[PDB]
Amino acid sequence: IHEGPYPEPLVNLLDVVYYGPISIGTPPQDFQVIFDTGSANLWLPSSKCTTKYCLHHHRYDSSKSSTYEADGRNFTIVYGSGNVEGFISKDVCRIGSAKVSGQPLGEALVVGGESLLEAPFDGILGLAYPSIAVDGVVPVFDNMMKQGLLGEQNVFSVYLNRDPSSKEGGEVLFGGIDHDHYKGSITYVPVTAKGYWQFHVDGVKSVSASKSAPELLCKDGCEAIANTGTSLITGPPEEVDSLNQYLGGTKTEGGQYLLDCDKLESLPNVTFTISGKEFSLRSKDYVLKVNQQGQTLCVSGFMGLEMPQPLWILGDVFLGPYYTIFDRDQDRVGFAEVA
Repeated sequence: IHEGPYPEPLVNLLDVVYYGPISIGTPPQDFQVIFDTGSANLWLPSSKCTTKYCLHHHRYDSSKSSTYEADGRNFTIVYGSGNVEGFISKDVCRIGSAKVSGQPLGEALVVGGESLLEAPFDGILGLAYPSIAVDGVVPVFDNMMKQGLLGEQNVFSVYLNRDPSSKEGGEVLFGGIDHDHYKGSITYVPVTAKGYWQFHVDGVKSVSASKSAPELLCKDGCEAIANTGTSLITGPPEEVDSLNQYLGGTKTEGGQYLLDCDKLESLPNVTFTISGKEFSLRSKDYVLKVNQQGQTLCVSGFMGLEMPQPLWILGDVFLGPYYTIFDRDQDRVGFAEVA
């Protein structure tokens, strides 16, 4: 869930964000969090919070934890329609069998309205670089590195299962790259700005069967991020307007576009070129069929989002067909075809 204010989108995809278990404190209190490469903060609902969001979620209670350490600096984070405010504490953070001691976390005293209200997760565990963390927070993965919990392979790898008939939603592997989730070879791209997992893209294109010219975007190259906490692909409004027009999409009304559910059958691939290799998304990958106000809507996986500097956010739509390696040893991002 990207930080910053922005328009309310038509469809709320919080239901389809990918999340997983962690525990905090001694003895462990359990939570579910988004593992979010688009942010660097860790936060959970506080037991001191009495907002509607907090009361419907699991809440961290410092007074039951023997490893809790006070801090109390205040923080704020904005997430479009919602914001999170509270204070920092420290405690043991358990991710699978790893034990991160002295991990800072935001105890959220207030959480944002209705946008975040339907979250099936309790909070967010950010996996980006420390430059985008709120003051007083060292990101979890940085602490894993500092404490030597990764056996000197300071990467993590992300596999997303989109098959809504499966049990598995995928995994995050800390300190490993699992070749049993990919085929072929990995294409690495260097990180261009250490904040987000941000890198250069060479071009974006689509070739329709029923159009006489291709759609060529990002023709001089562009910047992108790999963001596990965003469902859709977002890009500069004018480029995405153009792409969705090419595809036969109709805008309304949060930078999202709707496609005619009866005309999906010949939609073309949309191809991102990265480190000179083509990453081609199939319409079966990028069209989201959503039920909303008792309607059946075919939502384009590409939405417009105005950034301070223009940027493509390669969210779960992009990441699904790929196994992705986030490598802090070499400040690079790796992509391979998912197995």
